[PDB]
Amino acid sequence: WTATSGSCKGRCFELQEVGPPDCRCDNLCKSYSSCCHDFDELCLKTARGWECTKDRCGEVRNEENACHCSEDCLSRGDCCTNYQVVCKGESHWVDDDCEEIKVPECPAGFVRPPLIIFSVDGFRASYMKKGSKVMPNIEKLRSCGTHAPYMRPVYPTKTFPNLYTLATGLYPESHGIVGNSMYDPVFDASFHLRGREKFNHRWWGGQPLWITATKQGVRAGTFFWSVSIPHERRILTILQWLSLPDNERPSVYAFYSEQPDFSGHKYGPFGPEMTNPLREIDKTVGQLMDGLKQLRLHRCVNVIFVGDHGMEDVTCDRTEFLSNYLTNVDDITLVPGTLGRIRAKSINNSKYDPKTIIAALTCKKPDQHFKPYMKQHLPKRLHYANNRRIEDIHLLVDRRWHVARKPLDVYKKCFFQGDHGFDNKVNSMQTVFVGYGPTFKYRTKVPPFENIELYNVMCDLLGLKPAPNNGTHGSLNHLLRTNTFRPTMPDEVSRPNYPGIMYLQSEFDLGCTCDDKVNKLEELNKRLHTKGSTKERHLLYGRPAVLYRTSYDILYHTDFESGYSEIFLMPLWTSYTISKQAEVSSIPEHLTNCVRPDVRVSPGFSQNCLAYKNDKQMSYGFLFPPYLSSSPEAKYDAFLVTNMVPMYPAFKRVWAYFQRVLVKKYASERNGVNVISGPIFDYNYDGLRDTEDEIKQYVEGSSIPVPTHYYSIITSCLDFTQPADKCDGPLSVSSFILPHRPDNDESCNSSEDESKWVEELMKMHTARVRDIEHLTGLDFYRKTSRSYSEILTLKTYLHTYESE
Ligand SMILES: *[C@@H]1O[C@H](CO)[C@@H](O[C@@H]2O[C@H](CO)[C@@H](O[C@@H]3O[C@H](CO[C@H]4O[C@H](CO)[C@@H](O)[C@H](O[C@H]5O[C@H](CO)[C@@H](O)[C@H](O)[C@@H]5O[C@H]5O[C@H](CO)[C@@H](O)[C@H](O)[C@@H]5O)[C@@H]4O)[C@@H](O)[C@H](O[C@H]4O[C@H](CO)[C@@H](O)[C@H](O)[C@@H]4O[C@H]4O[C@H](CO)[C@@H](O)[C@H](O)[C@@H]4O)[C@@H]3O)[C@H](O)[C@H]2NC(C)=O)[C@H](O)[C@H]1NC(C)=O
Ligand SMILES: O=C(c1cnc(N[C@@H]2Cc3ccc(Cl)cc3C2)nc1)N1CCC12COC2
Ligand SMILES: [Ca+2]
Ligand SMILES: [Ca+2]
Ligand SMILES: [Cl-]
Ligand SMILES: [K+]
Ligand code: NA
Ligand SMILES: [Zn+2]
Repeated sequence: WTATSGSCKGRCFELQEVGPPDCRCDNLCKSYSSCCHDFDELCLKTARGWECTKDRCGEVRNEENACHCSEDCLSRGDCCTNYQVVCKGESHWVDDDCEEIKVPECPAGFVRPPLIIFSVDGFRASYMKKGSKVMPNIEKLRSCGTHAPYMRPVYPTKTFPNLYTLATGLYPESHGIVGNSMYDPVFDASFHLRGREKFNHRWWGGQPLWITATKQGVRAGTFFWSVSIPHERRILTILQWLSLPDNERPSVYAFYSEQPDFSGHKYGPFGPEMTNPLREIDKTVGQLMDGLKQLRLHRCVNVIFVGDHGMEDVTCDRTEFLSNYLTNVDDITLVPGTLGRIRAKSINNSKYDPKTIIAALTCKKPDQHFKPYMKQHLPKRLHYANNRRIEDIHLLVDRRWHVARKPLDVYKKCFFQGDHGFDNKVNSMQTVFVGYGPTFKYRTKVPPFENIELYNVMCDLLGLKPAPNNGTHGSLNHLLRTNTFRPTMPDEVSRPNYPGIMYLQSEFDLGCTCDDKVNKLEELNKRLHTKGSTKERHLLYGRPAVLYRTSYDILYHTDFESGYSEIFLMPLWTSYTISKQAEVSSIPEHLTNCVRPDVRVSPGFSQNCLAYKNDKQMSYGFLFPPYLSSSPEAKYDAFLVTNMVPMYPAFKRVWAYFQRVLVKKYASERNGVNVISGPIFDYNYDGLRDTEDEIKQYVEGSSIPVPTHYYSIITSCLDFTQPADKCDGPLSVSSFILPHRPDNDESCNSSEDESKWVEELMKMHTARVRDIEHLTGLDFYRKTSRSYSEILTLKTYLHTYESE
């Protein structure tokens, strides 16, 4: 119940929302059908449009008008945005030369530069170049300010997940807005684009920027705008709030535009009809900048121009139907479109079986345009699993396609030509970032970055301490002239042991065998290798720090160094450098099944071969590859029981190709590489390192835990004329987190030679170093000659394998 008989007089676009049944006058009241009776008359004035004209200059103030051209308008803060241009001979902001903003130039009584976020729905990254001729205001922001070529959204690349990620710095799985449509089984309630339930606060987790600001004494404008409020009025409202007295004026504001998304869905991303929406958005930016200029705020405010996601060509005819794969199609509920989520229609149906659904959807048609996954098997870079609102069964849909349950769903709902929602590495889903203002750099291009990072930066721009989030604070310091955040490296929690030779061969009863029963020059030489004489070649960036309490040993060898966990009975990490000149060799016949006890490590803290023999499903591989040994004598080190890890035979096909072929290929292409490899255990799919008591699978009959994933971090010199091991400058990295699966069902062409499918798998499971850090509790690149913020940027880099 709204008692809509109250009034909005003196209350138009009030910042504090009032409680029912009192009627509302805020920028969202329309959306709740809760505005006072006189809201439209008083607060949504339209009379005479949005622009001054020569004939209105110096007019008598008529309070009916949308905006004002009277002499008093500037001090009242309600001039049309083009007032000084039409009536005082000033230039539009866009026509002025760019001039560096070295310091904020603010009116008296401003405590900090305000921040205005100008958010545009569906603004694909390539619009900045492709629409540059029709967007002169945006192009001035872009060229004069700080810009990225693109900004990566989160998955799913839908509106609400991305807007809320912008607000919180959180992955969708953590903030809880995991799609534009959702069912929460704990609440037994649904969230939809239309309707009321989405306004309930229990959907929205973490702490959005407006709440962070308010809690720390920084006033905020309301970020959400009812659809019917025209853009011109949103801009005039922001400019009016900026004219409030010091103790009432917000420091942070957001504008939102439903364009170009709205048109993009109708016409496709580059439909000829798209030119006008882009023009109109530019015009709106121009109104804001002219408005700020009139108020003497154009060299005071920091402006961010940002999108939520891009837009792809998608038509009705590119729909896959689940009714073409499943006989039982009426026993499931599908969330459809550019992703798929499946659950049982009825929780009372005991016959429903996700395994049988997954198998009926796996590699069934030759050009099949979706791939099913249990959510825990999705690429870890998506961070899309740890929420009860994410259904166990997920369909990753190819770009340009839709999935639906039955054909009747698609013609009883062609209309549309654009959509979005796909994997966040897809080029067409990328969006924009420009920062302009005293706190941003001048005429500076920055590399692409993820939208999860922006919350920290917005907090930096406002002098706020961010709530805990998934950004890496400091990784965007290179965007900023000042207000940088200067983090310290986390402290190492566990120091390593450095064991020497402590065990005789006959103390080991591991069931292992090796044909290895085979000189003072080379006896001293190998002792020095065991004490760490080559460690500077193979450990280029320092040893990784262990950020949790555990017991581990550093093990040195000729060709590799490892941090060996006494708790998990395997390395946490193995580090080695392969030069451009390195040779690949085979595993000699006499060593095929060789596993050797490590006399530095107790039998009790070692794996054993008999467990692998007994376990009919599980085999083993090596972290440092025997294929890349520096010499026949050094190769023996690769067969130590301390370099062994559990591997399903299906995974060994992947791993062996990586080790035998791809490492050398990368060393050839990049002028040497340093590789750090290791296991990951994430049985609860939260993206974080499991403790021992979370492990769900062991090698049969043993205490040897089975990894859920294997990582590798492959680092070289960004200047590829310098070898990886003698690099003076910035680094280059690529990483992966491969799922450790007992089949290759994920790869539809896996019956073919590994040269036709392994690399494609590895690209799909590309990762950030930071993702590996979360998953392992390790901190990498501790000892470089580079600035810590630069290393933070490096750790957030994702190699996407998309063309330009
Ligand atoms: C991305 O960044 C984020 C933010 O930093 C990281 O997420 C954090 O991860 C922490 C570790 O998992 C997690 O810490 C737990 O918090 C529990 C208290 O949580 C409430 O309060 C906070 C603070 O205000 C609030 O933010 C939380 O919000 C979550 O839940 C509400 C629903 O209630 C949602 O609206 C909201 O969206 C958010 O959901 C997300 O997180 C929860 C988990 O908290 C998930 O379940 C959801 O799916 C979704 O992802 C909460 O309202 C606290 O109780 C936990 O403490 C237990 O564990 C410790 C281990 O040390 C143990 O010692 C304690 O005894 C305790 O265990 C007891 O409870 C267990 C569970 O019932 C029980 O099994 C035991 O037997 C024990 O009795 C824990 O500290 C933190 O909450 C989240 N924060 C957020 C915002 O998500 C995230 O990890 C980053 N991701 C990556 C990949 O790096
Ligand atoms: O209703 C809105 C809408 C959306 N977003 C906003 N505002 C944005 C929120 C937000 C979050 C973070 C940042 Cl940094 C900026 C902004 C501005 N306003 C309205 N949409 C979206 C689809 C519908 C529902 O009906 C149409
Ligand atoms: Ca959107
Ligand atoms: Ca975990
Ligand atoms: Cl969705
Ligand atoms: K076996
Ligand atoms: Na296969
Ligand atoms: Zn859309």
